[PDB]
Amino acid sequence: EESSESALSKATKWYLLSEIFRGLYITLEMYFRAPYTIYYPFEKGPVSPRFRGEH
Amino acid sequence: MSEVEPGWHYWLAYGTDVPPNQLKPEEKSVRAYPVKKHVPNLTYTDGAYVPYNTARPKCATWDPKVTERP
Ligand SMILES: CCCCCCCCCCCC(=O)OC[C@H](COP(=O)(O)OCC[N+](C)(C)C)OC(=O)CCCCCCCCCCC
Repeated sequence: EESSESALSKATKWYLLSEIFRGLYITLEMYFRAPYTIYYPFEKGPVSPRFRGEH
Repeated sequence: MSEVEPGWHYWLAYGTDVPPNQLKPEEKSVRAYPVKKHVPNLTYTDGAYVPYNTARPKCATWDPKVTERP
């Protein structure tokens, strides 16, 4: 008896998948962003002057 | 990837803003020995590097020598 959202308000979010559909939309945002992928071996990742490699 | 010459190989890795063909002579490498063509990694081919021991055996055997009874 001490819930702010009425019974109908909670049922609509529950039955209509309010958070899942929001979760889907945010994923779809990343579909229109530039991927981080680089193309090895045609490109290399950054290196630092302190890099420890071949003796 | 190993075909990339070592001088440029550092430039392709975003470690330097000065390409190796734009170096000032005070910074380059000056060698007393010839610098032949670049050679990549040679695995899976008969030119593969073979390790070996650079040191002679620590014990030297005796050379057979005979002098007869006086
Ligand atoms: C008249 C209205 C008609 C509505 C018809 C549609 C109803 C659908 C189901 C609603 C109930 C529900 O999803 O329920 C959630 C159920 C059971 O939850 P529970 O055990 O009660 O726990 C909740 C307890 N609460 C009440 C305290 C919160 O589990 C789930 O998370 C199911 C996840 C389903 C994911 C499917 C993804 C598909 C995506 C499709 C588009 C890309």
